[PDB]
Amino acid sequence: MDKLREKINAARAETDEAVARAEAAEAKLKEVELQLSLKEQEYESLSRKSEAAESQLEELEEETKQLRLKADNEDIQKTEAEQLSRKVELLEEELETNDKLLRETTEKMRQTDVKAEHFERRVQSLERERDDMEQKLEEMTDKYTKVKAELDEVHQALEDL
Amino acid sequence: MDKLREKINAARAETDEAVARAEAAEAKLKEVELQLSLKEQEYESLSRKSEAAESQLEELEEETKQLRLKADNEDIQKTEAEQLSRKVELLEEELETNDKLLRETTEKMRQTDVKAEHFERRVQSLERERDDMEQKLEEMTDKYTKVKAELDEVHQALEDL
Amino acid sequence: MDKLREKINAARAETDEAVARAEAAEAKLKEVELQLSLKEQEYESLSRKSEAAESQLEELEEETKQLRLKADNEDIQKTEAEQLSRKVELLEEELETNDKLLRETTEKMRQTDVKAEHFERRVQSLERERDDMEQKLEEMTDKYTKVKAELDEVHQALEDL
Amino acid sequence: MDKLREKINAARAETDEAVARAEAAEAKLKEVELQLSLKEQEYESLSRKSEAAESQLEELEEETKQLRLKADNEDIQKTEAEQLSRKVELLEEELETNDKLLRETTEKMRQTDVKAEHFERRVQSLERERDDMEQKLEEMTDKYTKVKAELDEVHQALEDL
Repeated sequence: MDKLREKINAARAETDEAVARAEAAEAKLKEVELQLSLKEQEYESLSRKSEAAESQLEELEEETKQLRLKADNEDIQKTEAEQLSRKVELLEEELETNDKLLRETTEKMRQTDVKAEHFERRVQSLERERDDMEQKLEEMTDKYTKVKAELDEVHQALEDL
Repeated sequence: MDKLREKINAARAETDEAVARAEAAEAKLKEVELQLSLKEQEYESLSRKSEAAESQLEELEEETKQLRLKADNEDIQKTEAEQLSRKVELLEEELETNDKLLRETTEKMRQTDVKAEHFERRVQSLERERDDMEQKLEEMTDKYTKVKAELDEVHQALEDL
Repeated sequence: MDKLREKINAARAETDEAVARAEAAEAKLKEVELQLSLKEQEYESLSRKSEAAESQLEELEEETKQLRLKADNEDIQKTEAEQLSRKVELLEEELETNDKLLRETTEKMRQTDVKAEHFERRVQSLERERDDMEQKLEEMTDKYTKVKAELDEVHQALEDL
Repeated sequence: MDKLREKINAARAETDEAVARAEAAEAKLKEVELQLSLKEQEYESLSRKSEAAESQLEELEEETKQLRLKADNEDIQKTEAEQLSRKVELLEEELETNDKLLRETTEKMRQTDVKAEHFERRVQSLERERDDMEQKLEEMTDKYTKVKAELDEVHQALEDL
């Protein structure tokens, strides 16, 4: 009849609509499942890359601390070398001054030694001359005493006549 | 009745099967959509983290290079500092030796000056004594000559008797 | 005297004889005349009687002839009467037979009329019942056709499921 | 003498007169005697004739009475025959009328029989048709009940769907 055929058409329409819904939903489900699996694989790859990167970061931080210590030591040594160069210059100036002073003092000592030697040679010559003239004076005094006594005796002799 | 009831049963079963499959597919599609959204969010967060890690890696690598620049020169700088320190110690030893030599030279100069003053005073005394001896010798010689001449004149006069 | 007396005696005797004979003859003549007269009278009377007898004889003879005319026909007339009486009795018997046949025919006609009325009433009742059955059969056939068509339409619609 | 002769003449005259009387009387007597004898013979003949005539009269009277009886019987029979002829005519008329009536009644009975036979044949045909349609109505009623129950069951089945 009319109503029975209409109900049958409605039943077939409901069934076909459900089948179309199922087909579309299954297609979209397949697509999203493939997308989810691919995104999980990408996340795993990126996580392994991040682990490697963090390991490299730790290693680089350790190396950086070591190099910081060594570079600070190098800078300390460089400052020390600069100050030692300046100190070398100062000490060389002081040594030049003191060496000039030492040479001047040595020359003055040599001059004083020459003066002392001159005076000592004068002493020796004066002593020689003094001894010689002292002996000569003794001789002449004896001779004069003798001849004066003789002359007085001769005068006393000629006085009586 | 007969195959009419069989037909309505089979049609109802097919319709219910289609509806159930559609509902299950739609529910699973919603679930996988939600899971994919969450996975995308966490993957984006991990990507941001990995980018930050890479930036830190590059910064640390550049710092490591800049620090190696001085860390490699640490030892050569230490050698240069040791050379300059040895030069400084040599200059200091030379200064101390010069100080000692200057002290010794000054001491010897003072001693020689005292010796020269002593010898000069001795020269003065000896010159005074020598002049005194010479004057006395001249006087004694003159007196001896006078007395001898008088005696000889007397003796000569006696011959003409 | 003598022969005179004889003569007178003889003459007287002859005369007396003649007279006596004459008287006797006359007396006998008178007697025979009277007898003849009486005989004539009685003969005339007898003649009258005989004439009357002859007249009566002729009358009776004529009457006898006239009566014989019918007396001879008596027997033939009786035969004719018997024939007519037999015809009458035959007609009477035919009338009685016709009366009996008419009674029987009327009785049978009444019986047949009653039979015909009975059959006519039976025809009326049977026609009423037949029309009732026909109407009911038409109605039942129409309703069966309607229900069968509806069932077939339903079953046809079920095939297109 | 004169007187004697006169007496003799008178005697002879008397004798002759007596003789003449006797002769005449005897002649007349003979005649009348012959007449009387002849009349007696005639009377005897006529008397015998009269006796014969009276005998014939008696015989004729007896015959006449017999013929009277027979002729009266003949006349009675003739009247009877005439009346029987009239009665024959009357009875023939009555028989003709009654025979016409009998034939009319027989024809009416035949017509009534034809009518009754017509009605009886109608009865038989109507009974045949009634039985046929009654069986057909039973069949159709059963079929309609069955198909109506089936249709109601199908409606109840499709109602639940």
